[PDB]
Amino acid sequence: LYGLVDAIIDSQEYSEAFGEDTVPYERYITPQGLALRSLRVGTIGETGVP
Amino acid sequence: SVVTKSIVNADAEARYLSPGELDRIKNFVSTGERRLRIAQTLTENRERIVKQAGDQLFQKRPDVVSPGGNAYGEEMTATCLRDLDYYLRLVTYGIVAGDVTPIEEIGLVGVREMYNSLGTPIPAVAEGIRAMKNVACSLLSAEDAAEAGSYFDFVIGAMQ
Amino acid sequence: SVVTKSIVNADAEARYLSPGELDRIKNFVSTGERRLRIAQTLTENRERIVKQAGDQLFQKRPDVVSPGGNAYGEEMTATCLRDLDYYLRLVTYGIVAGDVTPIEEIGLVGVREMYNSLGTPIPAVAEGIRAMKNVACSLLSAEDAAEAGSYFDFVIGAMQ
Amino acid sequence: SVVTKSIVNADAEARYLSPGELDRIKNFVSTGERRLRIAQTLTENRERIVKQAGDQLFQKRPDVVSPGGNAYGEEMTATCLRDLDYYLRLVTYGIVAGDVTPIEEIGLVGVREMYNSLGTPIPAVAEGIRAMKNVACSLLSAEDAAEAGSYFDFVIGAMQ
Amino acid sequence: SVVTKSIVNADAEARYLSPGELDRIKNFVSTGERRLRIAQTLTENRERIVKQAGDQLFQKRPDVVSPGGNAYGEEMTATCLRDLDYYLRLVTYGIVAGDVTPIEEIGLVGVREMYNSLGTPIPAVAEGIRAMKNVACSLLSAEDAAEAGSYFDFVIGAMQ
Amino acid sequence: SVVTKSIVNADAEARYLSPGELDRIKNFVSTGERRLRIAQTLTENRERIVKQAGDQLFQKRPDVVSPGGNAYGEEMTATCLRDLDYYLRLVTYGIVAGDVTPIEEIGLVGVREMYNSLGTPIPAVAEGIRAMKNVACSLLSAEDAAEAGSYFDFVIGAMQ
Amino acid sequence: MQDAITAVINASDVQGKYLDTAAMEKLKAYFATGELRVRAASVISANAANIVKEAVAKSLLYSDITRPGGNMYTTRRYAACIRDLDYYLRYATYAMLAGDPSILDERVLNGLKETYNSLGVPIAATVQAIQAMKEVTASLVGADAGKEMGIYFDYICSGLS
Amino acid sequence: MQDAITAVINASDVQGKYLDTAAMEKLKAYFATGELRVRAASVISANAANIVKEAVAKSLLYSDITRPGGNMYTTRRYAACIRDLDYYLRYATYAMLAGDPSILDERVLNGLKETYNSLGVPIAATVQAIQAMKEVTASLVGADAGKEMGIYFDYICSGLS
Amino acid sequence: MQDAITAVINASDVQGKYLDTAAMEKLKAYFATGELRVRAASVISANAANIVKEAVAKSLLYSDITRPGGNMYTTRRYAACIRDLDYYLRYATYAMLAGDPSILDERVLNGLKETYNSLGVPIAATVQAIQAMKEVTASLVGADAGKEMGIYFDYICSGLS
Amino acid sequence: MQDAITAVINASDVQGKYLDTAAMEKLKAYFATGELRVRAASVISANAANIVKEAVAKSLLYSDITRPGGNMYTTRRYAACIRDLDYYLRYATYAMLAGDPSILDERVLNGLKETYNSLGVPIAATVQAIQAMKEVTASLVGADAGKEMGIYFDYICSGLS
Amino acid sequence: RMFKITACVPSQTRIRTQRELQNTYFTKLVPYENWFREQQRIQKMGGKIVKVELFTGKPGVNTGLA
Amino acid sequence: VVKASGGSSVARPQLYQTVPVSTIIQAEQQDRFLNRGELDELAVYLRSG
Amino acid sequence: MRDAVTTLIKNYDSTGRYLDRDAVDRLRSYFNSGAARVKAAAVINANAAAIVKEAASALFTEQPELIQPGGNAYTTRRYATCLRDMDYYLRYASYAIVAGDVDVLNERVLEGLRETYNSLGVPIGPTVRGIQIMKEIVRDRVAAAGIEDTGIVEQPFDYMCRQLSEVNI
Ligand SMILES: *[C@H](C)[C@H]1/C(=C/c2[nH]c(/C=C3N=C(/C=C4\NC(=O)C(CC)=C4C)C(C)=C\3CCC(=O)O)c(CCC(=O)O)c2C)NC(=O)[C@@H]1C
Ligand SMILES: *[C@H](C)[C@H]1/C(=C/c2[nH]c(/C=C3N=C(/C=C4\NC(=O)C(CC)=C4C)C(C)=C\3CCC(=O)O)c(CCC(=O)O)c2C)NC(=O)[C@@H]1C
Ligand SMILES: *[C@H](C)[C@H]1/C(=C/c2[nH]c(/C=C3N=C(/C=C4\NC(=O)C(CC)=C4C)C(C)=C\3CCC(=O)O)c(CCC(=O)O)c2C)NC(=O)[C@@H]1C
Ligand SMILES: *[C@H](C)[C@H]1/C(=C/c2[nH]c(/C=C3N=C(/C=C4\NC(=O)C(CC)=C4C)C(C)=C\3CCC(=O)O)c(CCC(=O)O)c2C)NC(=O)[C@@H]1C
Ligand SMILES: *[C@H](C)[C@H]1/C(=C/c2[nH]c(/C=C3N=C(/C=C4\NC(=O)C(CC)=C4C)C(C)=C\3CCC(=O)O)c(CCC(=O)O)c2C)NC(=O)[C@@H]1C
Ligand SMILES: *[C@H](C)[C@H]1/C(=C/c2[nH]c(/C=C3N=C(/C=C4\NC(=O)C(CC)=C4C)C(C)=C\3CCC(=O)O)c(CCC(=O)O)c2C)NC(=O)[C@@H]1C
Repeated sequence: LYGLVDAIIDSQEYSEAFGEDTVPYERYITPQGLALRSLRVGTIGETGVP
Repeated sequence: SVVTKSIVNADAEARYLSPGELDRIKNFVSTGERRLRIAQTLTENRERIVKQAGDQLFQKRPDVVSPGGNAYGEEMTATCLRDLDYYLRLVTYGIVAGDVTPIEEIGLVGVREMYNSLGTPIPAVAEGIRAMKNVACSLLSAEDAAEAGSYFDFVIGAMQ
Repeated sequence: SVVTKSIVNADAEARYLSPGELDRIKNFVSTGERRLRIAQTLTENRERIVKQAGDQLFQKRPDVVSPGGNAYGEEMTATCLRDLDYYLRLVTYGIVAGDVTPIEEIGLVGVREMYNSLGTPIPAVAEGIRAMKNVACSLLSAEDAAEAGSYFDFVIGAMQ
Repeated sequence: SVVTKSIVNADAEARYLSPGELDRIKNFVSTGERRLRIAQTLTENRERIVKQAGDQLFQKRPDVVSPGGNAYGEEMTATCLRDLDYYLRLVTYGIVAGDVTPIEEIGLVGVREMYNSLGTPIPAVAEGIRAMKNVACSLLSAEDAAEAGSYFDFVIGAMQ
Repeated sequence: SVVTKSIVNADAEARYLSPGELDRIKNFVSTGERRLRIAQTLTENRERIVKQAGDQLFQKRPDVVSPGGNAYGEEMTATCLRDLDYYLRLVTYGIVAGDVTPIEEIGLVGVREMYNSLGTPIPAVAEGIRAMKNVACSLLSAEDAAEAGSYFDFVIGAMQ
Repeated sequence: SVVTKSIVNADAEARYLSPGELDRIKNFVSTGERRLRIAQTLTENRERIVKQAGDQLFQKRPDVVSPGGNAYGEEMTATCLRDLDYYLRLVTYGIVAGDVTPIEEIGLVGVREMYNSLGTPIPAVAEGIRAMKNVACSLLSAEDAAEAGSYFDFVIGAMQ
Repeated sequence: MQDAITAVINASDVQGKYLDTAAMEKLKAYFATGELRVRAASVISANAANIVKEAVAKSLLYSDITRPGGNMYTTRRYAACIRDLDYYLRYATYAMLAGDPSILDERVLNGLKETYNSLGVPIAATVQAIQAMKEVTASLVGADAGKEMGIYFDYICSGLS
Repeated sequence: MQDAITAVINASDVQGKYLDTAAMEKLKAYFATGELRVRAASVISANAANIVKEAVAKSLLYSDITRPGGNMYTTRRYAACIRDLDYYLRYATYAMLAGDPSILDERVLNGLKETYNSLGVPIAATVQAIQAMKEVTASLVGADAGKEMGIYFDYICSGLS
Repeated sequence: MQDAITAVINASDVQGKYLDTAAMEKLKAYFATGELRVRAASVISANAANIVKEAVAKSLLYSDITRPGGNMYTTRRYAACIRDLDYYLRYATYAMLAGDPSILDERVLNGLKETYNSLGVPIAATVQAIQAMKEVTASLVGADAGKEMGIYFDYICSGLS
Repeated sequence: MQDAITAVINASDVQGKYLDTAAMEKLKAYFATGELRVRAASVISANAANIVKEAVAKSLLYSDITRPGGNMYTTRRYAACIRDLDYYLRYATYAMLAGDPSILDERVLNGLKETYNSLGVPIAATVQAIQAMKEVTASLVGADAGKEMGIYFDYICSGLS
Repeated sequence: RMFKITACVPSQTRIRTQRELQNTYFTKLVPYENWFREQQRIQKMGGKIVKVELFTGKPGVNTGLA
Repeated sequence: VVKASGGSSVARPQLYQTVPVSTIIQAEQQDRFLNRGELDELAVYLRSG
Repeated sequence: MRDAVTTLIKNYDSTGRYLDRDAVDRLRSYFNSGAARVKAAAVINANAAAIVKEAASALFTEQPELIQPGGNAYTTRRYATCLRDMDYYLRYASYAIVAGDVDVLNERVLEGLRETYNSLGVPIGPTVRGIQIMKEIVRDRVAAAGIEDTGIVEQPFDYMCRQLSEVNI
């Protein structure tokens, strides 16, 4: 775990996004995570048919 | 347990169990007989331990049994004694395991959150467990009481 | 030492030493006499162990002393025996300490890298240390040798 | 291929293949006929290359063919010669592809782990490929041999 | 329930509920208040019903409660009474549901297997439920008793 | 297609394609050029075919485009003509294929369901397709038109 | 399936307690709702085809779903989609009668999301379509039972999501 | 991303044998088509913005999609749509250079249907716009390359549908 | 992550009972076998690389699996396979120390079959190799401890198969 | 499914060697215990019902498992639980007769955790019951057969764990 | 052993509004193990640390230094 | 691009039949403890051997 | 299950396009080569047994380990099943040569093949080599029969080999 954690946090992507001053934040989601959030009644709105 | 804590550290470091950790497990499996004997005495005397320690808790902290206190009334006092019984059961588990992690997993993690929600005063509960330690020390031999007292001490320290 | 490792680990969590770690250092204190005795007898036989185990290493692996082997020439054979002696010195340090922290820091971290730069075969070193383990076990008392074998096992496991 | 290596490094930056990369592919496809000839010659002479290079490797590093080495006996020695054949084949694939990508993915990734877990001296493997490079220089024209030598050099570079 | 029975059958036929079945559930909802009243009186007098009917069961078949019978001794005879209490509770569930469905799930499936393996005589169990049916008939009005009689009858028929 | 029908039947047999089946598809690929020409005449003249078939539909069945009808309106009549266009496109697919299964896959499996949902007279749709057949037969020669009529008439038969 | 009666009795059965007076109040409420529910079920039963027709018109038709390559294109797939919408209507009406969404969970929702994602069915269009069915059904069966049908329609939407 | 050359050498490697003369024939064929492939890639790269501009104008602009509620309405969504058209063009060009649809399968089409169906993107319209890009690209690179760029564009459309 | 001691106390905890005398007997059994378990664990630690090497030689080398086209053929695949065998042996050793295959459940077998089926790894060949590792381990640690290691290797095989 | 003879023959067959003397010794041991195995199997067949009765009474009965909501509460669940104990006894008898655990792995342990985890069946309680069955069976069949049947009961216990 | 160093890291010119003073001048505590990564970051910045010190009293112990 | 079919679980076909397996196999498939006569048939084989 | 004609129709239908001149050109190519494809499939069907026998013997001489006791074809039970797999490949490949499209191979042969072989223990690499050996034998036979373009006959076998093989990039 310690090696994997340092690999992730030392990765070029952690420095490119989140830098070394920023708390990490959710930058991407898989499409079935967007399915859960965004297609419940109340969040779908008009998304899906004209 | 000692075995599970050693495995957890080794697992998180991708390491066949180190010789020192193996030695710790060796000592623990040998002392097993004494561990189980100590647990047997404590569970056999659980009624006496809880009763005497509960008297001590109420005597040392009258406010908990005074009106406006958490354990006011027979039923509330009964639940307080049941909590003391729970913690004794956890201490017996910890003694057998040789590690405090069974106590931590069951009843010690988030204890501040739970008791703060219930309205119970955490330091007063710690007083009760301290009283249980005194009663158990009287019921145990000196060599036994030192080991069992350490588990009581962790409980009161985490719940301090 | 075990105490030093335990204190550092507790410092990281900002916790006073837990009951289990207190027990571990208590046992280290208790077994100190046996630790010093084991170190003294192995130190008495330090030259004998290294030399005869080196003979066993060469006997098992003829390629070590064959042309193209790193230990070619009397001077290089001396260097190989010296490496065996270095690890025995570290093992006695570790037995005294009760912890592998000395063994790790002095002579195990980066052993693959150092020997790769030198051209030495680490697997051949592993066989040599295995021979040292058997020789030291024979010279050491059988009950004590069981504990010492675990630390030799750690060294050979790290080699790869 | 040089095509996929260009595409991959451009895909990373999310660009259409830049004019320099397109020019590189243009040159590679134009000289593909020469590349196929070079691989044809090495393929035709593969038996001689492996035999001569194997003899040279064993002569320079007799320890591997001595007892206690990876290749002792005709069974193990035959498998070592087959591995040398493998790497010749991968070099032919590399010449035709125009990049080290076939070499890398098929047989340079995890070489340390595989051969270490087989009990084989990786520096000796590197020298074996060096011997094959010399034999290939004999069997190729000077301008062609320089290009094929690059792929042999990449194999030895990852090996050692 | 009547609702579940209709919906299960119609779902298997892939058909919106037939007009007659819709009328059937309409009648069930009108009759529901009477069903709830019947359950209310039986559950309010549950202690009377179980106690006196259990006395009748043991009186009618003393061999069952004699030494060597399944309900031999204070503990076992108490559990037999508890089984009678269980079946009264299930009968109240059936009365409210308006169909045997709840009783034919919670009990009455594999009762032969459970009891026959348990050692008990299932005809004797049936006699006990018959006694409960008689007591319930005394506690119920004539038309109300007929429906509750139907559910008790289903239980005893399953027992036989 | 003829080829897929032959392959499917042969595969169900679990025997290689029969010589007779092979000769049948030899005929199919021989007449492919004629099939492609017939398809291209219909495709290139699709605009005129649809418009004249629309005139015949909206005069032979004036009710459907009258007020209250399915096609009443500047846009509703446009969608109806699009449907005629859809079926002409399917017919060209079938003419190329030599079988009606492309037509039947893309339409005519559930046309009754779809049009019953959309509240359309499927006899009127059938008469529209018959108008398409009449218009197309005059854009083809008599020998060719007989082939086209087969694919225009399977559609109408399915429309009923 | 558990209807409201079966759910109440099974909840009591798990504890081991006879039907309590509070549980009796739950059952009495279901019996009170029984008439309006049965009436609404008959309304949907006769007007089922019209509900699907109106909903497919309101949402699904004349969109990218029915244009070539849109998944509802082809008469086979248009027939399949109206079949699925009638599945939802039938099971939603079952749920209105029973009073509990366990029919939806058991017979519809479990596994449907995986099959739909495997077949490529657009899931947003399905949710919009069944919400359109809710609007039509509210009109036909009236607001009071339209309140009720909405609970189960929303259950299906959430399960598919 | 397997190209023609990487695929040929991989197949020979799986069999284990050195490169055969027949494999050399296949490799020679790909080398022969290298000139048209590289030339077309250069043309596409230079004119990429214009390819997409013409395709958007031909198919998507001044329709319902680009008008309120159409999924290309919001400025965010318009920019995202043109970015997606750039995706398809770029990876089709990669595929043409490689001579292999593996890059399309591996990076472009994997879960594309699921992402689009989750976002609410009309997949029918995306197919039509990719066809418009196919026609514009065919004009720009000529019949030689347009035939091949056609097969890779149609690969995308078949998967996306 | 339950060892035998933790499992015994956890069952007692769920029931809400202080440790029973029968539970004490089970704990005594674990403590009784502890010495042989620890000794075998240290032996496996010393011979960890050799156990895997011997198992690969005994079951996988000079076979279809490692010859070209066999899924262990390429060097990256060989390194991956021995890494997995190392993983199996390490978690089997953890399981022997703990006395419980729960670690194998949580840390190895909770998704392993799906990953192997997806990757294309031959389950039967891996099972052969794990069985060979059982034989080698039994020889190295002694037969008495070999029976204990055998049950955990069998647990891996049952879950993987 | 493999009996000990099948396993021995197949191992020899893969190696290609004729049946070696060590293999003969393994087979001879199986044949020698044949009378004991058959005798014990008949004892199991006669006393199987009471073996289950005693084991359930020993551990599962008068416990939280039989309390309401305890997962052997319902009469359905009780009947099924005693059936499953019958299954374990029956397949343990098969495993003893064959002399190899392959019956257990092929038929009993290739769906056991899936079924029990899906149903919610408490694995710990089943393990206690099977251990109790082992003790009762050992008493009825004697020590020699108690050892043999015991290893197969242990196989099922560890597999369930 | 953690080494504390003060570095006037060369201006990255990455600040528009925002703020760059904190990045421009840095006083930090760096583990000796992680000091190599810190030096690499200083190379990217372009400015060497003006002052470098180590908290631990002695630089090297061959054994049990930890 | 060739999508799979469910999941591959190791399948063990029976290379050959023997009397032990055959008797046990039929008993298992008819869900009955090895019938006394069939048990005696296996015992004939086992007393032999 | 799609022929070349059915495949072109399927693509165009999904896109809603009347068959244009490009579609007609590719359809014409299939129709023109259809006669040669029929002759080639007839050759394979006529010599189907002989091709299987020759390919099997060549494969086992190339890879003796299969026939040895360790291999999967060792006993005659597996030898029969292995020959049947060779027959499967030739039969479906002849179907694919008639069809002119490898969708037949994809849908009925290759899908699930790796799962089945991993579960049964069948080695995939030798099977790929056996398919290749069939490819060379078949190409020789059709070339002798007079089919000038053997690209039609080799490509289905090549597709089977590529899908059945791993990546080995
Ligand atoms: C014309 C001859 C008759 C007629 C038809 C009519 N149809 C519609 C609407 C639709 N028709 C279809 C048909 C198809 N979908 C397919 O995939 C195929 C096969 C490729 C076919 C034939 C569809 C999907 C619709 C819905 C709208 C859409 O396309 O999205 C209408 C309009 C109906 C309305 O009120 O909405 C009409 C009028 N009407 C006539 O009068 C003729 C007899
Ligand atoms: C006017 C100040 C300048 C200008 C603009 C111009 N715009 C277009 C075409 C389009 N503009 C949009 C813009 C939006 N879509 C949105 O959703 C929003 C936010 C709500 C905006 C601002 C779009 C989508 C189009 C495409 C056409 C369409 O709407 O379908 C044009 C026409 C360009 C053409 O060639 O088609 C013009 C001329 N032109 C000027 O000279 C001004 C500087
Ligand atoms: C030769 C230069 C050295 C050497 C080698 C040696 N190799 C083996 C056995 C194997 N080698 C491999 C290697 C590869 N597999 C690959 O796919 C590739 C790239 C395409 C490579 C390089 C493998 C897989 C094996 C074993 C299995 C097999 O059948 O191939 C051995 C035998 C090991 C043993 O103990 O059995 C040896 C000895 N030996 C030397 O002395 C040289 C320095
Ligand atoms: C070895 C006996 C057999 C074999 C295996 C093989 N495995 C992989 C790759 C992976 N293996 C795993 C397995 C695990 N992940 C875990 O977390 C655990 C528990 C600790 C296990 C066992 C995983 C996740 C991978 C994926 C990594 C990846 O990206 O590959 C390969 C590599 C496949 C490849 O193409 O690179 C192989 C070859 N192969 C054999 O031939 C043996 C029979
Ligand atoms: C009484 C009329 C007869 C009788 C019964 C008897 N039963 C038991 C023990 C048990 N009975 C049950 C029954 C049920 N469990 C259920 O879930 C349900 C449905 C809700 C029923 C009816 C169970 C589970 C037990 C086991 C103990 C337990 O409850 O955990 C006994 C005791 C048996 C023993 O010796 O162990 C008896 C005696 N006995 C009679 O004589 C009557 C004819
Ligand atoms: C008894 C010790 C514990 C227990 C068991 C329990 N089991 C079930 C149901 C099933 N059990 C199985 C298991 C098997 N099926 C087999 O064919 C074999 C041999 C090859 C086994 C071991 C299966 C498949 C089921 C479900 C299907 C069925 O009902 O038969 C239940 C029922 C759960 C339910 O309500 O659906 C129970 C209760 N219960 C306990 O409390 C014990 C700890």
